[PDB]
Amino acid sequence: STQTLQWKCVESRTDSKCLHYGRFILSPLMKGQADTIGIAMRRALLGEIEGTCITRAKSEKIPHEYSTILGIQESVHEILMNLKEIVLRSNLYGTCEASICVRGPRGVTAQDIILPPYVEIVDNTQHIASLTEPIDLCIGLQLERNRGYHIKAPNNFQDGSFPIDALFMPVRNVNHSIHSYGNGNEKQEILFLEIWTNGSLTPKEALYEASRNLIDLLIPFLHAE
Amino acid sequence: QTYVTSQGPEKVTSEIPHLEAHLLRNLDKNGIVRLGSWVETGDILVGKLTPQMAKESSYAPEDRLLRAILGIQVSTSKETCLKLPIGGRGRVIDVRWIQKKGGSSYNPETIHVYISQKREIKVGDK
Repeated sequence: STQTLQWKCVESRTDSKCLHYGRFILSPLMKGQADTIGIAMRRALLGEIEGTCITRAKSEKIPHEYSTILGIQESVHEILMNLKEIVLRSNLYGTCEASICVRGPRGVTAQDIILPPYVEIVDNTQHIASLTEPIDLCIGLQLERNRGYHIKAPNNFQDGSFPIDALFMPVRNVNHSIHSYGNGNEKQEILFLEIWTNGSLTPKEALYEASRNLIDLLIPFLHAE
Repeated sequence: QTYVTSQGPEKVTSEIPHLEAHLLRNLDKNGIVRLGSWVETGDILVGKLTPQMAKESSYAPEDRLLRAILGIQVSTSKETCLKLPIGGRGRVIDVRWIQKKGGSSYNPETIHVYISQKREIKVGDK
């Protein structure tokens, strides 16, 4: 009889290519609903959305992880560490392959990656390698889409296939607040949400996926048995 | 290290009689594991065929029964190798092989193997 539930986006800043922020508001929520919505949405956003990333890097003519290469200022382990931060997008479950074959004194960035048709990078200037002298540099990579943090074994040696324990975190941070509405006798409350993502997704999409994963999870009970 | 016994100066080799080949998968042709191998616990790093006595008389009757009933051959070389202890897993980052140079004509060779390990922070750390 009094008002209807409304939700809207009140702010969205693009601080950088791989960092996006978004604040949202909900309208006349009666008691108890706001806390449940806020806590469920925070948990879902922190641990339900899935984001693809590089999981295994294969290099040519390299003995081990802690080795040096002529003409490269960055050690191999440094290259793995720098390679873990590359952000990617996809929507299909399954592992894929990728490669990077670059010449010598260039300076290698994230735009030098070669990607399958359905995978694209979001930032295009993330430093991944620095080159000084002319040496042909060829590295193969594997891309995977999982949920949450996963740790992999060092198996599948080949010449060298170093597995990077990539973190599947598309949402950097989440916050919420439950204010008061002062609706006379009836106690209403205003709920504010706040999402920081890393550019793999965007607000109003991470929120969508996080709501849908939750409504996935709550569902078995509706069926009888 | 290696020593000069009565029979022989503990010859270094890449193969050991009646030793599991899986335990020698990372062993190089010279006899020392090469770089990059993900050596686990119980894996041989350096294996030297110490010349064992031809002591069939000293061999236990159980050993003789095992070698005769199952056809296991009788060898005169002791099982001498640098087996990795419990834990200590990792990736070989450096190998060193040296010998002796002095008045003695025999050169006991000493081998150093450097096994690194990237250890995270887990329950029980301080």
